[PDB]
Amino acid sequence: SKCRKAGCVYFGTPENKGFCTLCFIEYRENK
Amino acid sequence: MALKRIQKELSDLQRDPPAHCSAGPVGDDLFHWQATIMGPPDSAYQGGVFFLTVHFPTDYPFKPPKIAFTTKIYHPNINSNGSICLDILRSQWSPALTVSKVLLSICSLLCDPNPDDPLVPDIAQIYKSDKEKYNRHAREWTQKYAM
Amino acid sequence: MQIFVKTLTGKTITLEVEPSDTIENVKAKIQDKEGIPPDQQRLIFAGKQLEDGRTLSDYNIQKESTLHLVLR
Ligand SMILES: [Zn+2]
Repeated sequence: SKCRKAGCVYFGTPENKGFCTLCFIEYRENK
Repeated sequence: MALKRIQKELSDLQRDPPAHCSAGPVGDDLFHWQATIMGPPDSAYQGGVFFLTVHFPTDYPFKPPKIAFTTKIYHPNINSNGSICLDILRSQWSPALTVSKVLLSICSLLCDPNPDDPLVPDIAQIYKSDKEKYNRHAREWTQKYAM
Repeated sequence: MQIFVKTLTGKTITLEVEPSDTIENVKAKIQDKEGIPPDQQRLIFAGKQLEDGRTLSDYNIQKESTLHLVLR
């Protein structure tokens, strides 16, 4: 369940649309 | 076959973690692992934590894992490239040994350096000729790099 | 859910946690059990140093998982 971001070592979560927590916030702010 | 072995070892480290060493995968890839050695009490590397990198050969456990230090260390047997001069990682390897077992031996190596098989002879020369200047230099190297 | 925290002394502490808990949450939780102020804790999991501000779900810390704890 690795985070969707190419070069990311952290694990994601379905509730974060597959992103690890900080990539999600990176996604939501960019989004 | 190796995928099973690696998994088995990983289950064990969840069942009985060796107190000062921790190992596990980088991302979801089981073939590349990252591991740490807590600095041994009563050794010059005390308190410091030391990050390593372990890659399993596809024909594991028959060929030994390739283990390097990512953290810098003043040790006669560990060079600037983080290479570890240990015989159980070269010729004395046996598929009966695990990563748990090796990590402890690397820890023992910090405890009792091999002065007659020196990757960095400069440092080994100090460990014979000036035991305390070694203990002095290793401590700085633990504090700047491992704290 | 349940986890294990293993210090260098040998003793293993058992902790009740959730996947969405942060490191600050965890370092505070061991203060409740043992009494080690959060600033003096160093937590590791399976080869990776945990960074305050990230959750357990990031590091894939699940049930029965074990965190090593260095006493700074
Ligand atoms: Zn990510």
